[PDB]
Amino acid sequence: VLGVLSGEFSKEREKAKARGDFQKLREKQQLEEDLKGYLDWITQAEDIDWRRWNRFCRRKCRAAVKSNVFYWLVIFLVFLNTLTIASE
Amino acid sequence: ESARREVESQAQQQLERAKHKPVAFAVRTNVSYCGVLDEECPVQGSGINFEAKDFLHIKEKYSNDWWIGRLVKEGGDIAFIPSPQRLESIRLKQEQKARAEHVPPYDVVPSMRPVVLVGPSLKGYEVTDMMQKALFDFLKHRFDGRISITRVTADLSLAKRSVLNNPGKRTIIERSSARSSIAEVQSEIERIFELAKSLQLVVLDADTINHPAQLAKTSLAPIIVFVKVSSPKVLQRLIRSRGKSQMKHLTVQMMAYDKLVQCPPESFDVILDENQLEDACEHLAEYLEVYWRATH
Amino acid sequence: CGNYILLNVFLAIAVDNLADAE
Amino acid sequence: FFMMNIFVGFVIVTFQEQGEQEYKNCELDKNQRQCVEYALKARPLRRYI
Amino acid sequence: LIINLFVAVIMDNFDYLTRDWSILGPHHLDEFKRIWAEYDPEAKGRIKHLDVVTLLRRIQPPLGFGKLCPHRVACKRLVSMNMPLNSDGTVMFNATLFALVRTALRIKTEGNLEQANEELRAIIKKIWKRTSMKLLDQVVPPAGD
Ligand SMILES: COCC(CCO[C@H]1CC[C@@]2(C)C(=CC[C@H]3[C@@H]4C[C@@H]5O[C@]6(CC[C@@H](C)CO6)[C@@H](C)[C@@H]5[C@@]4(C)CC[C@@H]32)C1)COC
Repeated sequence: VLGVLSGEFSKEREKAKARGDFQKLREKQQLEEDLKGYLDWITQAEDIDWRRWNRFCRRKCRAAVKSNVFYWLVIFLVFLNTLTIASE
Repeated sequence: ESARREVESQAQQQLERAKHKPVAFAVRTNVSYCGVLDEECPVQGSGINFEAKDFLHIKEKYSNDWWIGRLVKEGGDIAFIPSPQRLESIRLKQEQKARAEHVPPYDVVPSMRPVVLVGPSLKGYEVTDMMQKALFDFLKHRFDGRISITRVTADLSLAKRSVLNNPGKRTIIERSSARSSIAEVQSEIERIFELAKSLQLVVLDADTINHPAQLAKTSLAPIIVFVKVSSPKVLQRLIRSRGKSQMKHLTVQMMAYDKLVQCPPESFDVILDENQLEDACEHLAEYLEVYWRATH
Repeated sequence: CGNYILLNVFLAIAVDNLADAE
Repeated sequence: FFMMNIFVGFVIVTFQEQGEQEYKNCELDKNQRQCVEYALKARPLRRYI
Repeated sequence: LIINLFVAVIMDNFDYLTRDWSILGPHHLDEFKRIWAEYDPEAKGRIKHLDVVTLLRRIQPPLGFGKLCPHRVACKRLVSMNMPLNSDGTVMFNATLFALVRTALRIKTEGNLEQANEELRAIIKKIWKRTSMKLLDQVVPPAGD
């Protein structure tokens, strides 16, 4: 087992840190995070300014869902429903 | 030698009588000199060292040979400062000790530096317009009461050359694809100066400025706020997701972004490269409050 | 030659553990 | 898998138990430091015949 | 507990088995040091320069510059490592090992007081604690100090 360990370690680090595919995956996930953040920024920018009432309600709908109390209530309801369906 | 003590006492009395008086002029100096050890001032030890690219507030005139100034830094204290004629005498002494520009330290600048936002792409396009609109709304709403917003339509990049009635370049000013008849530029400059004279922090929405280097030789010397996207790929995806109309203008936006990237960091004053809107907003607000306290 | 391969599969699991260590 | 993942967690735990004992190098190099500290203590012998 | 003992033994052997044993592992250098202790049957202590060329010509294939004995880079290995001439070309085993380290390391010829002196004086404090057994500071000055 120790010999197989050494054989695997001889390649898990060498020739792997060179191309840095782990760094590539980290860059991909960082890019996804930055994209979602900037898209949220753009949505905020377009929302900050028939249709006027709809735009006004858009701000309140976007703000309400982000509240932690709403998230706690939703997760509690989901857990209760899952227990109910698992009450069998 | 009681005359020196008498004049020192008189100067100290005048200072203490006018320590709290308003500011006469705003000064932006690009020359380095140490005045702390200068005993030539009437009140020895009360000199202020003015260095390159420093901002000062001139309060009043002691005489033609000495004036009164304060530093715009936080908790600044008013003291003596060489007068314009005294600055001329000091530079004469400096060139006497050693062996052109003749730029006075008291360069005519607004009361405090205006704030202008640049990046991450060409202004007037959808992405940059929304990104700067969000920040403008945040700045207006949070710091309402002592913050002013100013919009300028005409170009402001011409303030030193082609504005001196230079025969070579003042000819091509009407057919440069811009509303530039010099007179409106001067009117807007005077408008900026008079708005600054109110001693209320102001910002400029320069629809023409898209690069720091085109607003450097000007006498405004504004505050540059840089907001940038981490990756060009992210910017491209944002442009594609924004709509089907900016596809024709994607290349110019990318060109502007990559040109702005190459700008040295020292040219910019602050950097806002935080993905979250709140983080960048607070980062800008802290600097704004620090600057506001510095002049107050 | 079977079990070693399974152990190599376990080594692959170790590689999976490597995939779980990366 | 998951127990193995728990074991993988144990792996990380072992990586915390023994793999975090690398401390600070505090020498000129990382491998050449080992060579220097290994080749400076070596002493010649005689091997009498 | 057997898993713990396995982890202990593999960590103990990590600096032995999972090392650079591919080509130029430090344990290969240790084996060549043992060879040096064995490859010189004369064991005269002060091996002449005309005697090292006869037998010590083959120093080390991996660590050595090449198969151009006595020195592949004659200029570098006889100037940067000064030609040992303590007694008709006397060569010290410790001095030769230090020369091989210099081949592995990177310090220039005489005039390297900065890096070489830092290495040879930080011995006392922070590189290789040798406050005692100062005999090296009596055999290196012929070569390095
Ligand atoms: C200087 O080198 C160390 C350094 C720091 C990181 O340490 C790593 C070293 C190897 C080590 C300890 C690590 C992760 C998986 C570990 C393996 C999981 C497997 O679990 C077992 C246990 C028995 C079986 C039940 C399943 O297989 C072992 C065969 C296998 C194992 C214990 C062998 C050793 C491995 C961490 C850099 O290394 C990347």
